[PDB]
Amino acid sequence: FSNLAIYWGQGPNQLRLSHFCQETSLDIINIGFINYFPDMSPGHWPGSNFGNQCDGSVYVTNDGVVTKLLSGCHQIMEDIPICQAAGKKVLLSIGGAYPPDQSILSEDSAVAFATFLWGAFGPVAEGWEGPRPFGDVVVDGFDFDIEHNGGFGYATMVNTFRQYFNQVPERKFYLSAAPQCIIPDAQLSDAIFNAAFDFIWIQYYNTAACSAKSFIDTSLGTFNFDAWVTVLKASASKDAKLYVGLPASETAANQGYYLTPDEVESLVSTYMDRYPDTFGGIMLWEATASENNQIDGAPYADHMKDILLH
Ligand SMILES: CC(=O)Nc1nnc(S(N)(=O)=O)s1
Repeated sequence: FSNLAIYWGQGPNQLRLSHFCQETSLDIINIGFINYFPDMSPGHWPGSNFGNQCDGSVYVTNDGVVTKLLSGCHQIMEDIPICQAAGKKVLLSIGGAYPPDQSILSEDSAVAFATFLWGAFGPVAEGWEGPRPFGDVVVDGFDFDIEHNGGFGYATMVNTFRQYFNQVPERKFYLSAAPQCIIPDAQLSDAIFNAAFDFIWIQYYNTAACSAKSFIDTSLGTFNFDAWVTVLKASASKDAKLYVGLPASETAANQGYYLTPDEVESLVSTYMDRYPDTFGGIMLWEATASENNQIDGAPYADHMKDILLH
């Protein structure tokens, strides 16, 4: 079967992560966001935000400098294991919408960024004397939701993560990317060409030229999933599965990009049929919008899984 991914962490008044860990239909949950990068953040540690989650406390560096990395995410720490017990993959997402001034400035800081995240969030290692924001929890991988400021250093980060993954062959870890629909994508086409992602979720909303809506109304633009299949072929991500990223309600993205379940089926059955090896499934922005959009007594994400399984 194909997979259903969804982001969580940035939903206004979102329910805690375990609620979605309890939702059968979800296969992958991207937790957003590591939103502050080491080159420009306080203390030069990565920083995090998970909306209404965590108690507000932050770590400080060895020299007393206040960071933006949250240290009291009790609920998330408790909930991730529930997701993984139910068979789900939990990916920690890097970037997100806010703030808009974060980037990577050198290959060195790229390596060091991924090293830091691997130590903080990957396997517990005796040689690590740094922060463990989710304690003994080990995430299943990293998602690159780079929304601003170009594509420097993300390839190096992915390559560094892979190297670290390969030193733990008894466990599988995953790398993913969320480019927008226009090729080249200013943030992620470089990483996609130069480094290997397992999953790539194209955000099929907010860009008129190629949106999922233009599949339904072809006067709007041209849905370009075919082009994304072609562009993988020269890339180091040539074996990536491609997912159709969609808004989970009317108000989750810009006006006019939401599709009804029936509209999604028409798109998905066409493309699932056309690319049975490359089509990975659906990505949803995002969990709260899905949960609040109840259709026939079930949230949007459940109807998305129906379409993928039917
Ligand atoms: C993966 C993903 O979609 N990330 C997003 N970040 N901001 C979005 S928004 N508010 O412009 O619709 S979507």
